[PDB]
Amino acid sequence: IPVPVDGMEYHWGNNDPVRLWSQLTTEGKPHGWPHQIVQYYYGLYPAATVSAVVGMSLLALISIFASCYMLVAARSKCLTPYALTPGAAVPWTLGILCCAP
Amino acid sequence: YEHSTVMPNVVGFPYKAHIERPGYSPLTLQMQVVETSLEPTLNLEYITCEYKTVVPSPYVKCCGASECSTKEKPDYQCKVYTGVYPFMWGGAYCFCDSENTQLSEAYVDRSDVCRHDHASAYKAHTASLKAKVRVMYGNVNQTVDVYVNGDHAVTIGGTQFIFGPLSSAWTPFDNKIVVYKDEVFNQDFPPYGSGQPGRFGDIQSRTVESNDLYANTALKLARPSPGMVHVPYTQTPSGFKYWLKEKGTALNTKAPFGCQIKTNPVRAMNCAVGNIPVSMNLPDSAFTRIVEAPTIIDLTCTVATCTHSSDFGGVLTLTYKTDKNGDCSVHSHSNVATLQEATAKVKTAGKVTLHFSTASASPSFVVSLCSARATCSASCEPPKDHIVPYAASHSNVVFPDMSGTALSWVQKISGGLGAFAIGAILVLVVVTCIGLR
Amino acid sequence: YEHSTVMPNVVGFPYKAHIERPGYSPLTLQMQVVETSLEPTLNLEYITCEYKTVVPSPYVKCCGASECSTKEKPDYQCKVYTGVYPFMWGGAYCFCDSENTQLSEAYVDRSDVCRHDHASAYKAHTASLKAKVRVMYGNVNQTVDVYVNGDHAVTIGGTQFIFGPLSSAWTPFDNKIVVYKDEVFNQDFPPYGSGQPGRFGDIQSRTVESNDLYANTALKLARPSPGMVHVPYTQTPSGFKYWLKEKGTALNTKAPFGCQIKTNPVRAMNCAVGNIPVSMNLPDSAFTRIVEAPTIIDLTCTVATCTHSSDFGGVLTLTYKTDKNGDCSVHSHSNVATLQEATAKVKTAGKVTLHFSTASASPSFVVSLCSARATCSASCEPPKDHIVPYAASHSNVVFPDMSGTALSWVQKISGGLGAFAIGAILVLVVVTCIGLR
Ligand SMILES: *[C@@H]1O[C@H](CO)[C@@H](O)[C@H](O)[C@H]1NC(C)=O
Ligand SMILES: *[C@@H]1O[C@H](CO)[C@@H](O)[C@H](O)[C@H]1NC(C)=O
Ligand SMILES: *[C@@H]1O[C@H](CO)[C@@H](O)[C@H](O)[C@H]1NC(C)=O
Repeated sequence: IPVPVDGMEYHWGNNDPVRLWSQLTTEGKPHGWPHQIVQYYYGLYPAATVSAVVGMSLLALISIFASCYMLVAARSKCLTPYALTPGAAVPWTLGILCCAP
Repeated sequence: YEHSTVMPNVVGFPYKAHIERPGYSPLTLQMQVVETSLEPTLNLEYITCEYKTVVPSPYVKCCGASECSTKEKPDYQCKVYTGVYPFMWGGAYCFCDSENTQLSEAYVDRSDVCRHDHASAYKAHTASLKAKVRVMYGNVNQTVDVYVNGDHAVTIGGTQFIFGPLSSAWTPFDNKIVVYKDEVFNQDFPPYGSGQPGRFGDIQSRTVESNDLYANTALKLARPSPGMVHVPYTQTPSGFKYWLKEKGTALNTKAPFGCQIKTNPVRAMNCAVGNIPVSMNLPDSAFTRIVEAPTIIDLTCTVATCTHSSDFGGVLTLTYKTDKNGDCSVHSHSNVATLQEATAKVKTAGKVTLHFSTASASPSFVVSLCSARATCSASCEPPKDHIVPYAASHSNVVFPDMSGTALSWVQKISGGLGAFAIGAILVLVVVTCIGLR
Repeated sequence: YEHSTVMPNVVGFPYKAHIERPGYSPLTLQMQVVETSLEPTLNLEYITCEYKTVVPSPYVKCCGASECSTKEKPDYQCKVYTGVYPFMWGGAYCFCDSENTQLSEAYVDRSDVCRHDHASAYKAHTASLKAKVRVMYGNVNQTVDVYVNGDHAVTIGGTQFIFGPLSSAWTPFDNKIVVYKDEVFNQDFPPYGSGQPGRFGDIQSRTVESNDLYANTALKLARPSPGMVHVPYTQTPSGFKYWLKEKGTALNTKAPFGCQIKTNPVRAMNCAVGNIPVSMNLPDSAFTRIVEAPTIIDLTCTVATCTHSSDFGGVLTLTYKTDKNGDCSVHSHSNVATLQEATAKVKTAGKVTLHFSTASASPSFVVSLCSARATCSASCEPPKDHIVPYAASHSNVVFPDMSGTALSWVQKISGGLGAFAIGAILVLVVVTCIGLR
């Protein structure tokens, strides 16, 4: 029979009813490496922890992709005028920074 | 002095209220509810029990005939049968071959013990909470009976308390209920005067001593078998006796929040819902002058151990410099942690230790001495015992503190990502502004 | 056969219901409300009455000293006065000239007749309608006491009636009411244990025979005059007697819809608000086979004299061709006119005359005999008397009938304007199409 944190009660025969409760026991380390903390919280709240971790991972990937795209666009804007000029004498120093062929 | 707090409606939780009044040293008032009652108002619809069929001796008329006569009894039936020959015993009982008639009658009454064994159909309206609270502050320690509305006002050592209305309108009872010996059923009984045979309320009565007795039992007489004196009949068996098997599960067995449904005054003892607003009006003599209390300086808090179990599984120690020996009142200004004590002895040797209870991996709360404030941070560890026979001594607040172990990692990762993003923004903005003109 | 109607909650209004069952002649069932009661459910808060101050004989200790002890009596005062010289009578009563103390004492008790006159403070919840209806059809003439909720079922001569819940939840009582002898006040009394001196509720008690007696009467005990034995004190006069002077106007004097607030069971009788849904279950013995019913042919309705007064101011005659004598049943299929009779008498060669009641200048309604039908129109003049001692026998339907005198003028004028408008429409369309060529 299930015993949540809310409690539980059983009645057996002509005896008085008995009430039991559940403590917040789990597996993992609350203060350990990040996977151990994730495992601890998944031990307490599985679905909520999965949702939170997935949301944070998506947000981190979004931020990384946006930043990389912005550097790519900045490099494009800084280097593309030289690709139009017929002479096309790009400074070697600016080629070093922006990886100019 | 007027003060208002909100205490949770859970039996046994030690609640502590802190009163800070300018000119005086702070007062901690502890006050907990020891039991609760919740009585609905009941309108008795009717009373039902098992019935009793009354069957008198038949009337036989040798060489004659009879006539049926209506009567005022409940479910009354009467019939006359045309040609009989009873053969009473040691004889025929009539000297009359074919012109004999029998008068058969029967009706329904109430059981001879209906005043001991019966069920009551009720209608339940708005209930009234009625608690019992123990108040402790200073050197008073007393428990009082109150009504949990805004009306009842009580006094405890010169202080006046009003325990305001419960914030929840929940009730375990339905509109219609049925109450047998000691149990209550959320049942939907028939209307009065429209009961049906063989089911609950096949006979009805407004009260125990009433004298109406509606009865629908499908009573029906039959012709006597030829050659003997008897009055056969058929009738659906009792509906009270049917209900005493097929009734179902009582509200006693299935009640939310651990309500304990109880006896003659129908009540739901010790449900755990809502909050209890309370307002107090303390006298002027219940406080202590600041010039008469110890002065605490350089208060510091260090946590010795930390286990976020149901009981007081944490110990903290406070170091301070004082000026005189006296009493100070301790309080926790967050509900993540629950102190066990309401006051402490302060001595020249500046050490004092307190036990607290929490459910968080990394609690963080402000504790106060008589005139001192300090912050306590900790790293609790989960317990090993799966099941305990008591309820938690804390409010189940789990979210970890900012700058804990788990959230420091989030802070550092977010800082790295944000630094990268702002570096990208600065690069792009500078490039675009330079290249624009 | 099951039929369901809606009747108004008006005492004395003659209501008539029409039942048209196929294969049987129509039956008109008439039933009217005789009485009405609306009883709230009351929770007693406390009891208040006049108080009584108990002042025992003073205790004078010659050549000594005394000390005062607190007691538990309500509003209890005790004081010691240090230097006295009482001079009892024909003497001084003491020998020492300045070492003599008097012990003064007084407290408050509930009145001697508090069970014979007092005021009860209540809380009023959902009220229960309970009417007394007279039903009449065929040969039955009975009035039944019934509960106006969907539950109670009652049989009048074989037909089962259920009078459903009222359509409105209006009540004349407030949440808090005070009940003196025969009069009810919508008054907001103080909480229990927080009554103030000189006002209603300066002493409180949960029950008449209870033994708590909260008292706040501002009792205060003064120093005796030199050389004289007496206990002088001051105190605010009773708040119950003050309330009896300044209690306001009772609910009896002002109450909407003509309610008559009544005695010990607090009820509001004969209010006129809402409608009562009714459901009946008629047997077959109530109706009449359509064969027996006379066959009515060529029914015509013409109104001789009509005035739209409160009583039955209209008269109409029906001309018809029949085949045989009998008793039909008349009905009006619009509440713009209310008929006085339920059943008629159809004769071999004749007419039938009936009285009706209306509030409209030009009523139009459909009247039926056994199974025939007709349409009635009339012109009614206003009455002459300004004031009558009785209520209207009709529903206040004043809007006239189309094709009446007042509306036919609008018909003709609007028709002329519409003819002009359509002529102009046609002229413009013809012009704009001819020019289109
Ligand atoms: C006696 O018997 C005859 C027929 O045997 C019957 O008609 C009559 O009623 C009887 N009388 C009495 C007093 O039983
Ligand atoms: C208050 O009094 C009750 C009465 O027995 C006692 O059980 C309880 O321990 C007391 N509280 C304190 C703090 O002494
Ligand atoms: C019977 O009904 C008539 C109406 O037809 C009414 O006047 C009379 O009062 C009723 N009988 C009694 C006893 O009330």
